[PDB]
Amino acid sequence: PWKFSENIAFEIALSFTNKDTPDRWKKVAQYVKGRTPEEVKKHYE
Amino acid sequence: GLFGAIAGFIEGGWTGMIDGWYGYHHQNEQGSGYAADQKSTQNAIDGITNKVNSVIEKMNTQFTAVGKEFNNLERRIENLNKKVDDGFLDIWTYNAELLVLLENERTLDFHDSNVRNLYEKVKSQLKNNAKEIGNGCFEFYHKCDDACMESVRNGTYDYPKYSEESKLNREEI
Amino acid sequence: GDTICIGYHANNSTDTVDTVLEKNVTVTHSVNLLEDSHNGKLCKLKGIAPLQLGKCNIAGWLLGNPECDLLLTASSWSYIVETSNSENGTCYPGDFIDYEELREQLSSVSSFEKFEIFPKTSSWPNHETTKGVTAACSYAGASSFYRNLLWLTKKGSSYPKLSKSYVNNKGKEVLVLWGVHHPPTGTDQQSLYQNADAYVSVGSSKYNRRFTPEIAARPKVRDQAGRMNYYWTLLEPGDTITFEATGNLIAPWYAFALNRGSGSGIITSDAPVHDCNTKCQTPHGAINSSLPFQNIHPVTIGECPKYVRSTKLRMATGLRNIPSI
Ligand SMILES: *[C@@H]1O[C@H](CO)[C@@H](O[C@@H]2O[C@H](CO)[C@@H](O[C@@H]3O[C@H](CO)[C@@H](O)[C@H](O)[C@@H]3O)[C@H](O)[C@H]2NC(C)=O)[C@H](O)[C@H]1NC(C)=O
Repeated sequence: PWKFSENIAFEIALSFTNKDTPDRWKKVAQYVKGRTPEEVKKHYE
Repeated sequence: GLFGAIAGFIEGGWTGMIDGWYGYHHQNEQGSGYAADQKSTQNAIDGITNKVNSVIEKMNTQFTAVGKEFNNLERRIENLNKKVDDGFLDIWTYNAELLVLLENERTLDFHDSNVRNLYEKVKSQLKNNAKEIGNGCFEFYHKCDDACMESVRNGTYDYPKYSEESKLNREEI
Repeated sequence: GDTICIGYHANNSTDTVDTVLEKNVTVTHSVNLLEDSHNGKLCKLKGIAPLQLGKCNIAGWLLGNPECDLLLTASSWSYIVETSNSENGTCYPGDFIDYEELREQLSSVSSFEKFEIFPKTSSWPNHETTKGVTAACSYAGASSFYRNLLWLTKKGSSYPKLSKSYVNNKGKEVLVLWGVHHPPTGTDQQSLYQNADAYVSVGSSKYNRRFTPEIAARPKVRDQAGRMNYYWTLLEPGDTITFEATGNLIAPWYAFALNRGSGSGIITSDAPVHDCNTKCQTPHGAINSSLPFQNIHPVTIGECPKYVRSTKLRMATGLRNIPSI
């Protein structure tokens, strides 16, 4: 399950993540509500 | 501005906080930098996507709509047919355009409220301890480490602890 | 002293929305709600190709105009396509009665099984089945006629009264087509049907009609002074349709047992057909989008974004943005 609105909480949170990744990287996942750090993980391509 | 806290008494934001929508620039003995607020940011996101979700949830997708054929003696019902088609388009074009102009302005000063809202969640956590020079700035009378400073951002505290440190600093200048 | 300030986000984003008070307003974050993009191709829906009528239109297809012979094997389709290039018609001039309604009918049809309703060989021992061609429908240099209809004529000096019935055992609607012929002159009546005054009668549980030929000198269309009217009916399951004539009957030859399904239609476009699959189709091309709106085409097949007249639909999400000197 992936929705237009969830591809809304996602890309704003990928503006919060870096090209040399400055994080344990769930700094995207806490903003997704919903689907997991798991379900978030694969979804970056 | 609406709530006054963007393009505001704070006339600019900070390029260098990449971590979220809102946060705190703090400076002290140790050193300076940005730390985002992951509370009011996750509040605003989940609220805003939910706004974006809601308009589209009020959109059933289009299902199959194809043109109709009429002969040369059916002109009137053909024009009737055109009229219904144009009419429904004019309305949906209106509703879509207008709504986006409307809700954008309501989104902009949604954020303007949320900066103002966090500013006073601090000022009300501060009281005696500091001064307001404006532009977001609360200058601490009493000394603060990072930890004490992570404590305003935490919201956790106790107020009198740094009180006596602060109070006699207010006088001689 | 020690200073803690409070403040908000900023970015390099050049993205720009509109609001009611202010326009050109630059924000950290956007969405576009409007789709400008298609693949320029007519594609499948649900594994199934559209039916490309090519140079033929629906009448040409159903009557079996000799130019349409590529279509004869077509059975299933997801939706029907005509081009700016389809003239291929009723090749003998005349009226096709309730044409637009038949098209409207066809749009609820997913597939059919064509079948020979009155086989050419068996059906008409007392009439001529082989003389039924005309220069107005010409294939491969020669006079010819529709594939799905049979033009009956006198056998020798005799056109005896004919009566033919068909009972529908298909368990579905059967589309039966036929025609009535009006020659230019009594000589032509006599040369063709041998009987000076004549009738075609057609009836069913729905249908009751008696046609009498109208013999007139007419302006010439595709060289014919005569005219041919085409008719149709949907013969319900179990029903009988009975034809009787003393002449002038262009008899059914082939007919169609229909299968209904929703979410199809008939579109017009010059786009090429490809092996692509899509959830949404327009005459300009196919859309794959999660977007709520589209500026592409008003006409749609399948599940689509809504159409509007908008060039620009853009919605703010993040804060506005400072250039910071
Ligand atoms: C299938 O479709 C095409 C239409 O694209 C038919 O072709 C056209 O047929 C008519 C025959 O009368 C032609 O028009 C004639 O033009 C001549 C002069 O060129 C004129 O003297 C006649 O009065 C008439 O206007 C037309 O030019 C021709 N065009 C093409 C593309 O060849 C064709 O007959 C159709 N076949 C059947 C079986 O319906």
